[PDB]
Amino acid sequence: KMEVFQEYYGIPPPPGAFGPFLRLNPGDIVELTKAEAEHNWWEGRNTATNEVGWFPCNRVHPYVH
Repeated sequence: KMEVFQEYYGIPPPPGAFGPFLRLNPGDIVELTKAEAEHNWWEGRNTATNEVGWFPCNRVHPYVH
């Protein structure tokens, strides 16, 4: 589970073949669905909105409550 620390609203959009971008607000908790070592973009579900999509991995970090 990752927590968003920097907002993300589709700018820049996911690289070519990656799917739809996922809108993220600082503090949103994301459940990861796809995250590979060779790629800078991950896929997951924003549990605040139930929406699924891609986002740059540099906008999140482990969620520790």
